[PDB]
Amino acid sequence: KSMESVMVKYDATVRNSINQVVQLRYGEDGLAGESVEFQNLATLKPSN
Amino acid sequence: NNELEPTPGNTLRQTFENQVNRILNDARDKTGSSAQKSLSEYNNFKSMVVSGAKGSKINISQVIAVVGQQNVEGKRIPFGFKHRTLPHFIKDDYGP
Amino acid sequence: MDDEEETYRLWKIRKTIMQLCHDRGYLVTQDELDQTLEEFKAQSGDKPSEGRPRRTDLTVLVAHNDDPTDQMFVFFPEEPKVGIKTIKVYCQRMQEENITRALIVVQQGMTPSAKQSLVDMAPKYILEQFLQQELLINITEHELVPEHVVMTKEEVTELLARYKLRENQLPRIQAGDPVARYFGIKRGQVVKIIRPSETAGRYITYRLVQ
Amino acid sequence: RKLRRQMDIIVSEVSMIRDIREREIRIYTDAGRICRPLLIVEKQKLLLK
Amino acid sequence: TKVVVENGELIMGILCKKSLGTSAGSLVHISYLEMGHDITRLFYSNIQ
Amino acid sequence: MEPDGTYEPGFVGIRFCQECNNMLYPKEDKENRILLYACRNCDYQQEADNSCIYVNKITHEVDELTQIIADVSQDPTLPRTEDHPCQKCGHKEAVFFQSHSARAEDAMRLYYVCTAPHCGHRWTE
Amino acid sequence: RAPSTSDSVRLKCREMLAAALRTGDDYIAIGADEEELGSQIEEAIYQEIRNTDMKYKNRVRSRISNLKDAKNPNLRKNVLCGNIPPDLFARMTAEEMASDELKEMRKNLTKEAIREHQMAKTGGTQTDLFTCGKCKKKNCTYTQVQTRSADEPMTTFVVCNECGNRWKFC
Amino acid sequence: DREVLRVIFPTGDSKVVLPCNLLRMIWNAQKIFHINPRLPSDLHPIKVVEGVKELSKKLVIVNGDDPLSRQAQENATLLFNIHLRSTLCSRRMAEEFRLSGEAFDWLLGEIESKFNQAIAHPGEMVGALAAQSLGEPATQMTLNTFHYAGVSAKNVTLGVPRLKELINISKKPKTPSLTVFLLGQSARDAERAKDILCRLEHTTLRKVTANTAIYYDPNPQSTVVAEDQEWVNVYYEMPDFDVARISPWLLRVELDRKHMTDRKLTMEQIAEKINAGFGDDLNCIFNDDNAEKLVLRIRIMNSDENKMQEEEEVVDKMDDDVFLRCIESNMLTDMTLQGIEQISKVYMHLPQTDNKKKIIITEDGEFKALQEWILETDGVSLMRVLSEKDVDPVRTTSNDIVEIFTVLGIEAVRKALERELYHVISFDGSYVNYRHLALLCDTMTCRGHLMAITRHGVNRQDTGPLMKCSFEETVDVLMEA
Amino acid sequence: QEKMATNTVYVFAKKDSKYAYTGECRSCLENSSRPTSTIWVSMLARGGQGAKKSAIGQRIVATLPYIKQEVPIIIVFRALGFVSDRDILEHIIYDFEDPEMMEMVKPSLDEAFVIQEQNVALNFIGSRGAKPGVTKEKRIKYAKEVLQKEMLPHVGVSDFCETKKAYFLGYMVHRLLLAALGRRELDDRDHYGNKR
Ligand SMILES: [Zn+2]
Ligand SMILES: [Zn+2]
Ligand SMILES: [Zn+2]
Repeated sequence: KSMESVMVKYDATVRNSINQVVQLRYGEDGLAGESVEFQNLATLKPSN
Repeated sequence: NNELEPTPGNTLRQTFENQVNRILNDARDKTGSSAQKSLSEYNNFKSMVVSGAKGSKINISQVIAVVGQQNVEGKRIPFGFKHRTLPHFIKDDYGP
Repeated sequence: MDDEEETYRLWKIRKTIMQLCHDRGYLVTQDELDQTLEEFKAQSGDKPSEGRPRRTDLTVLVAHNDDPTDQMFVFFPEEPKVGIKTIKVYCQRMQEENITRALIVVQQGMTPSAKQSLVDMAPKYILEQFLQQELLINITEHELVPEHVVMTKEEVTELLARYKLRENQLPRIQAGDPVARYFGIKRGQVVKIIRPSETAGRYITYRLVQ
Repeated sequence: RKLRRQMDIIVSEVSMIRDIREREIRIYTDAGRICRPLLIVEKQKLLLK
Repeated sequence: TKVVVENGELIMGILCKKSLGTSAGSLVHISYLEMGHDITRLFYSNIQ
Repeated sequence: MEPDGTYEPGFVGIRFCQECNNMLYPKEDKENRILLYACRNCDYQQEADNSCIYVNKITHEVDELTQIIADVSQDPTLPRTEDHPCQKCGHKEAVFFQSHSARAEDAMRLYYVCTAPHCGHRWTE
Repeated sequence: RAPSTSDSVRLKCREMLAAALRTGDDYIAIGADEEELGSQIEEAIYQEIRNTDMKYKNRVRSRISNLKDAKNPNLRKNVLCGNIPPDLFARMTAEEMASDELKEMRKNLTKEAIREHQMAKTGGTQTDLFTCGKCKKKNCTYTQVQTRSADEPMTTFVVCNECGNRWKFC
Repeated sequence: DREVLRVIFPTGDSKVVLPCNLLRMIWNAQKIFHINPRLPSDLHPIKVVEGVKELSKKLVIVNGDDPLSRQAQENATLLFNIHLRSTLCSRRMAEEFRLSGEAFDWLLGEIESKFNQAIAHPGEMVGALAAQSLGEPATQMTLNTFHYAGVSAKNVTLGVPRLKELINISKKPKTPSLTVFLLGQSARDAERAKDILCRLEHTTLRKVTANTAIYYDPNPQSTVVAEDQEWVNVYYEMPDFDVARISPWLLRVELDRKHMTDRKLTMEQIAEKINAGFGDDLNCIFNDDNAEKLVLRIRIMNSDENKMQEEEEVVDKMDDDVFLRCIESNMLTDMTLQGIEQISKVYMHLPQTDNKKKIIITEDGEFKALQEWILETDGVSLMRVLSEKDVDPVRTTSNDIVEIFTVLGIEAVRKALERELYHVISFDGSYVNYRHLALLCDTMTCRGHLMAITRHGVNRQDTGPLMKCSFEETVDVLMEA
Repeated sequence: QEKMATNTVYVFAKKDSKYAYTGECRSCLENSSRPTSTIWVSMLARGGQGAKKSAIGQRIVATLPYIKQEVPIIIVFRALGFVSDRDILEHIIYDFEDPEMMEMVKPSLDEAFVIQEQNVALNFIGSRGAKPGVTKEKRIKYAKEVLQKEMLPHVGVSDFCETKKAYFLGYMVHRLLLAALGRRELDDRDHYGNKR
């Protein structure tokens, strides 16, 4: 009943039923979560 | 004997109840680990557990060796029968 | 109590507010930023005797905003509960000084008329009010705190222009926020909120003051 | 109890309980009480033949 | 013991569920990405 | 005055009024410089036997060794011990237990009551 | 070096302090006069307080308690022989004086027991079975969860305390 | 980027969910192109550099006509661009990946294609998706037993009741809590931490007293309490001129030396506390800690003059006997000798070897764990706890989101709720997408106001009339509308 | 249907409210009607006041049938006519030799002196019952009927069984007092022997 008020918009910004902006873009990237995957960055490697 | 040493930041009873619990857990785990060894790879059960189906070693413990301690909210069964659980037990009994 | 440690509080709050002023853009001297408590006692010649006027000594002018409007003022009232009487004398002092901004730091409570008079003050002048215990710890030192930047009206103009953003659409920010009180932000103004992103690496948002 | 054991006292109804801790003997003959039959052990042995 | 497949050819490795699906690093997720739902559904029906 | 003495003054919980069996109340005789005890409902009043009229914060003593008649010993479900000599009677069958109450007794230490006739003694080891 | 003062109360405290040093003849055997020592202690309290404060009087009183002790006469004696100068003795730096014989022992063991009260919180677990590839040490913890759950198989989850690593039996 | 990355992840975990597994994609090129370690690795490194620079341009999510949008473009893509830049290094391509330029060139087209794919559909009702994304893990074992030991108290009651309460935004948690960090030596010195423990911990006067008793004492110095008799008698420097009229009645309290061991306390602190609270009107005297027992015997300051039935006022201003009880009733129950007056009296200990935290950078640039003493407390006086010396105001947090709003504000709230929801989620161990949790916090905070997003706050909302009426009240919103 | 056993006084904590402890017993008639006759003795946790008496938390305040508010147990004892504290104490315990039991009851004794007369006590209880005008015969007479019939019917509503009635209440308080002192263990609600 709470979360039904919100949807994604075509300008990538996340907005509500009264068109106000929730986010600059959905998940701060606008990309699909399904296309996300677990990865090691490994740049936090111990020795410089 | 009251010669038992209470755990720091805990009561002697809390230590005692904790201490008996480690033992009942270590033994069951040890006897469980014996059963994990004791089973052939030929077994359907080990086959079922390994495959990632609906089974595990704890099951083997429960089916073959030992179910383990029953508890109430994680605590040993309370003395609902006047400082006892049942009239089959002696008063002040603390057996598992 | 109130014998030595108090100096540490007065030192730390003095640094917190100076860093605050420094953060406001005012060119606080690095040494003022850098000074120690031992030096702080030394700088004020603190504690030749007890029950003196450190709060009168703590009272200071702040000076900077690369934009030379100059002259912000900070006053520490001696009374825990401040009355209009001290506010009028203060009003006289700020008027006589013709300062641009006055910050008054109160220890405890205030009369509602003084509270009112502080709120209204003057349509063309601002008076600032800070409670000493809330100053006693710098909240912006906290790890959960994002970076807040006040936006120029033109930046706001450019922001709306670039997106075609409606004023309503912008998330509001309540002026009841201590941090809002920290920036001295005014209603209708926008603050730039800089956050780390676990997704983007960097996330920037904005809220208009309500 | 011997009257209880003699069936001159209704075992099916008459309950008789003593608490040394309270220095009390309570007895109840009201309806709705649950009871069950048990073997009577005497001298760590069964009374039955 | 350890699982390894090359050019659609299984070199070694007894299979598990973490391989078989509903988890990260699963064959199912990457087939969905490369082969797409349509090829993956026919493979899945076929294997079963 | 030494850290080896004790404080058992034998506090006087109450004394009834001879006129009504009601409690007598403290009072000073500022004229005679002496403590007195009086009933409220009547004119009955009498001098005090001690300067102490009050005590506070309780229970730092061995209650469980008290308030326990040896008649517990008749309970068969209470275990006898093979440990002999009723601290009195040269006979075993001492009955034993913890405190078993509210302070329920982090003291899991056994407390011994001989069940042998002619002693009734409650101790512990 | 007898320090004379003009204040009657100070002298009166000095007389009271001289009286406290009279305890148990030790001043005789050492041969030091109680009045001079009593006068030097009060002056020293005064050298710091510079006023007949109740708290100043309190220091005399804490000094009184230390003087009037009978379980540590060697304390008085250490003071009397100049090993603990009156200006030092007054200058506290002894944490409720009780050195020699037992309260110090008690004080140490008390410092031990209150130190012990952090030592283990109230719990435990560690298993030390699974190696952690982030630190080679088998400093790991294990989980028994997913009694039934859904289609996901019941797993044993292992977490490494140090360097935070968690992985599954599967 | 490596230097920046240390800031972004203080946990030092480099394993994150991200789009497009380039390793698998790069590997597939090798499987396709048939590159092997016994074949030469012909490559033009500048092409690699340019390919990354061009692909970076391809990473468009917003216009690039102005630098701010580009800055918006740059920061939003920043983390991915670092994964991309770290992966697509010239040395990696030639040495580790041994890719050919053609293999690299085909791969670039593939990566971009993967990028084009990652884009979510505009118009999406992701919000309904997120509500379901919260609802499903709530169904699991969020309430299944307090399995947590962690050398401490069970705190901050697991799951749904906290989740229900959280949704209900109860003014105060059912189980408030606060984690006390220790700066410098306190993290390594127990003795320092205990000194903090003594300073922080709540202490009532009733907590401190061994016993109390009321006595009739003819003479303050020739007391009837003969054990204390030299102790009173020896005192004389006390103004005993106004004590010739003070309460003839004696009140005496016995103090727990065990408590003095317990909280590390002293008599002088106690006497000065009592007088400051009650004022000058209460006379206070005590024996030394080296005595047989700690006792404190008190008197009322009957200041000689008008305090002697001066104006009758047939009221009996106060009887003595009863007044010793009113003070004692008040003495035990009211006075707090030490501590915050709502934190009960807790500070459970944990060795920071507990979790992946306080991981610190070193000269080598490698991450290392820092062990420490910590207390987990039940309490929420965030101003007071922040105000405490030696405790770290930076890391110190509390389970109460309300104090975060009150002190740090709604922005800090957005993060703490985010951490806490994640924390409940971390307990169930079932991964849930983070973006949604980030999204959820935005929804509650979008107003900048802390309020129940439930029906308990709908009337304050600016939402449409059909929405509010849909919340079962119907007619009331509709009549007003 | 599972119910709790009647005519059996049980003590439970009421710490969720201003009441430190509670002792309850229902006193329904054996056959006549089984009206229930629920009795509450609740220990009030008003551990404090101000400058009034520094110790309100030792009050007990009985909960009488039909009465518009709660009243001290000791007031009932005055209505029973036992004006002598010694007599009430025997009613409380045959062994007052324990000072601890004596000190705990002492604050209830302080309450007893505001009303000594049985007649005033009956009118008092009646005044708490309702307002039949100034006719304080009726409040007493009503109190008399409640004391006989509405109070502990299970022992008998006969006049001479009022003194006899008094003997049960003191043990009931005593049982409460042991548990309130802590000497008694807290009664279980889950126990079936305490159930019917
Ligand atoms: Zn009398
Ligand atoms: Zn014997
Ligand atoms: Zn590890």
